[PDB]
Amino acid sequence: LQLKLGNSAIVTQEAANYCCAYGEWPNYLPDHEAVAIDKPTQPETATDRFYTLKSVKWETGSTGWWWKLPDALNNIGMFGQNVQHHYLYRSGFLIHVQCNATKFHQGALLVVAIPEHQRGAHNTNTSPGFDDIMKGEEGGTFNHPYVLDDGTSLACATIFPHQWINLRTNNSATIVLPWMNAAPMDFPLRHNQWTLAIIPVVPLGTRTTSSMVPITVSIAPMCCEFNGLR
Amino acid sequence: LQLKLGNSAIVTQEAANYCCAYGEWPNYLPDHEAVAIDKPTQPETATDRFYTLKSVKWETGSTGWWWKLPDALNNIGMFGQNVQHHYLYRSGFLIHVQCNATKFHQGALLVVAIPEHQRGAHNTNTSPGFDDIMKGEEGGTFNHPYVLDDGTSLACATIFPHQWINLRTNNSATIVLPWMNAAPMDFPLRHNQWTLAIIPVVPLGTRTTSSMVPITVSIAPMCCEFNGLR
Amino acid sequence: LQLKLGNSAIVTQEAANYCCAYGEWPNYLPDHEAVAIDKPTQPETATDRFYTLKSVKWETGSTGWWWKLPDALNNIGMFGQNVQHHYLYRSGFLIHVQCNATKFHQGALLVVAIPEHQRGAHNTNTSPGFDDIMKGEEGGTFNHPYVLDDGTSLACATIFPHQWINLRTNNSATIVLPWMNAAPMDFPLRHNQWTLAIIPVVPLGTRTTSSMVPITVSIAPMCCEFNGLR
Amino acid sequence: AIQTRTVINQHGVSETLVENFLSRAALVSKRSFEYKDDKNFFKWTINTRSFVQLRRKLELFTYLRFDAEITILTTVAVNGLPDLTLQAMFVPTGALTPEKQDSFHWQSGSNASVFFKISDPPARITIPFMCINSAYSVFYDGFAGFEKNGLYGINPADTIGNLCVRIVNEHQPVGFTVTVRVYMKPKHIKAWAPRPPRTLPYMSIANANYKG
Amino acid sequence: GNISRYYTHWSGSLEMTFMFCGSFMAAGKLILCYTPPGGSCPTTRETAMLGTHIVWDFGLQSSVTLIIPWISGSHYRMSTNANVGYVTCFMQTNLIVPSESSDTCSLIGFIAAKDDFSLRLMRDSPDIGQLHAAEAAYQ
Repeated sequence: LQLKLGNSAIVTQEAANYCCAYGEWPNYLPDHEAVAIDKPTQPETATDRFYTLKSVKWETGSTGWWWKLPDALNNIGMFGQNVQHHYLYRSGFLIHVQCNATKFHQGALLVVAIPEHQRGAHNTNTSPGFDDIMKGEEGGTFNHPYVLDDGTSLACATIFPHQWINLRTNNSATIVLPWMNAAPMDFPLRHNQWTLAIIPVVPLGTRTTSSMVPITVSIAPMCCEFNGLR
Repeated sequence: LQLKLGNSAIVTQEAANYCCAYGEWPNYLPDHEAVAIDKPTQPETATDRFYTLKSVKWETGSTGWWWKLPDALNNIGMFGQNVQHHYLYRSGFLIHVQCNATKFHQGALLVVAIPEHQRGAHNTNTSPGFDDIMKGEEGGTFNHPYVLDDGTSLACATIFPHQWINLRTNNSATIVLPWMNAAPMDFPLRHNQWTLAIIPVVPLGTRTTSSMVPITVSIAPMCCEFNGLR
Repeated sequence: LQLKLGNSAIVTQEAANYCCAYGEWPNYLPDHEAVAIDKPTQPETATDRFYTLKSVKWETGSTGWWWKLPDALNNIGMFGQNVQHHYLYRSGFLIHVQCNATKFHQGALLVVAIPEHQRGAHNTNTSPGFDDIMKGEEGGTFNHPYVLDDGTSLACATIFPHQWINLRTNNSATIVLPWMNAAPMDFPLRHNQWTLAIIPVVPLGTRTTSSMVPITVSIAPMCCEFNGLR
Repeated sequence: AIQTRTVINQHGVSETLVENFLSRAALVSKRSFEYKDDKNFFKWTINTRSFVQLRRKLELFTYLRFDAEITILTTVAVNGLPDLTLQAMFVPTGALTPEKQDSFHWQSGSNASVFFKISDPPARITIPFMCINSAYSVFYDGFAGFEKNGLYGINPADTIGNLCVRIVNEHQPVGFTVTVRVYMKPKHIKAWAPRPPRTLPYMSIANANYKG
Repeated sequence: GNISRYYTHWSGSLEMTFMFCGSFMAAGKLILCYTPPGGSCPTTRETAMLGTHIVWDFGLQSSVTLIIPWISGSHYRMSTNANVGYVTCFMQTNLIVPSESSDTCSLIGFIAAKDDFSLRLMRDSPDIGQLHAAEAAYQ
């Protein structure tokens, strides 16, 4: 089955079921909530396509990875060009995470999408700065994945929209994120609504001490609006 | 009356009647002529707006001005950005020429749109080069307007789509150009379908020896298509 | 699923789809084309059975194999006994090619049936002789599989009736050949209508330097006629 | 080199019809012969393999059924020009080919002779589909015989015949050179089982040997 | 390619097919790109993903196909078509094979024309030019 969206397509054979975050499908801004900036413009295709990131190397000592949305896409393609020219935006997300493993690899990943993952720093009183948060396409690495780098727990992180990748049963995960904000539009260069976190709960393993699995993240903006500009 | 098209608007009070070139209104490429590159994409607004050029100074010794289409627009705005990223295009043009004169100025202008104005050079056998033709937004000046710089006559240049600006009667001129080619698409960086020429048949005059009139050219691409790209 | 034909049976579990050569199923000679030798006799079973050849060893340096029909069967069984006693014949063919590989072997085979594969020799003006063509059950080996040993190309050899064996997806191939001649009967000891060629486009591979796959060819004459004799 | 492009407006499949792909009058033979009364007359076994470009077009197929439209275009040159009668005689398989200019086989009551002058339009005849089978074998995976190099690739049912051309006139005090150009146009063409094109140069006329 | 060199002007869509020919447990991802005529061929995997592309996981799907929309070049004497488009492949991931499969895995490509493909103005093909036993058909 192919995830076809735009001139991008994720051409696979096995992908069982998506996760629809909080049961909500991404729709455009309805015509009673748009009292604001008049008729937020919709490219309808030009942003709404998969942006397949650089793959990360999962190994035995991997603590996990995170990308902040839309910070992971603010300098990529026609999404990232509209972020630099527009002031407001509204978008959901289709996220496809995929692993390339054999039947002799093992390990489990919690693929979790966190709404407004305000991070904490470790062993200090200073807040995280701009460079500690806004990592872009490269993303970040969990320093302490057990507390989710925010003082909470990873055990309870399944309260968020999540998917499991257990390499016995599946290697892919699909989360469909709606718009998640207290405002209908927001400001893409300085606030993130979602953090996609991929954390290995069970570490990777085969015998020959240098087991390694590619993890590929494909993010598609869904129903992506922006302010007028004309 | 306002010429409103896009986020551009030419806000005047007097504009009598357009010239529709060869009686043809610019339409999109019909669904029997598009056997070619599949479904040529249409921004529908992003190019279709007035691009108001730098005004030229009409004086007593002015021989005339010319702009080649779409060469006059190939580096301007979303038209000129689509010219650099696309390979094919098809567009008509709305051209509005306007003069700023008082009732004490005099002079007549032939505003003529020439299809495929292949130019000649004067007193040589070498063809005009690239820099002698592709002037861009600045345009060119007629060296010999009486022969239209091509060996023909200016007297018979009313065989082309044209408008008169006689400063007694009018100061504006509107020509609506259709697509003018033997092919349905063409190549905007290396061939021009139209040359807008503005030639003073009767020179400018008032008493104090330094009579000067602004001439403003506003070009809007009409029904502007481009190849797919997706 | 079993390929049961006569007292021969190819008893497998996986065989997806045959190739029907030029869309034509082998039928007997119709009663308007048989103006010739009166009522060509039909054993109806005695030849129409699978003749399973000696398996060939596919390895990393294999260039390919070929069998000419009916030369591969002219000394085998009741087909080959009827070839020595009869003067004319007409037959189609069911060809089943099968590989014995594991899921750790790799490689692709083009299994192609060529009508009237007139061979050329390499770097000489003399034609191929009798012993260079009529190899019998043993068959031959491609000297230059890239040109199909006839000056043509292997890349375009899919213009012929063909099947792919990609060891990921399948290990078997079935081509059903009709009668392929400009005459309704022909002469089995001195002309060949079909050449079954099995050519490894992607060579064989596993790690331990001596990777080897059995390839088994089973040829069944279909609708095999012969002249009267009474 | 300079690089260009044009918007191409095409529609239709009619020019790639195998009748249109193959029916053109191609030069299939050209010989000189001197004349002073197979030397001193034109004899050509009618094949399609003399020139490599018609050969590569027809070897895009396994079987061909066509009539041949033979046009004979004779020019003369002295060693003005006299007006000479020529006899072109199609000698089928089973008839006997001349070996001399004045042989009795030129008096053939059964071979198709055409008598024509230089000053005329070029002589044109249609040789029919002559094969014993339903199509000509462009390729033949077999032998013509089994007794001590009955050659490979040769089909006994592919022989069109010979095109024998002489000068009906007798000896003259002037000596001249006769160039016979033979043009064949295949007609009413049916084709079967298309093949890969040949990628390597031909080495011989009689086979498909390759040098690489 | 060969049949179109008998004609001068060609026109239509094409049909690429790529078949992965590794082992059953070989896994990985490729980015198969399409660059339209005029556009520049991508040199990085990230520029590749910004165009029309296919993220093809060949771990389970051995064959992928892609419509090529409308190339249509010609022949000029007054000069070639040259750049009319590209199909480009980048490694999204590494090749992941088990320790009994081969390290090296191969791709093969196929091209066909579609039903909108057309050819015009038949010429002579430049491919084979011009030998032995020639004058045997005369003696």
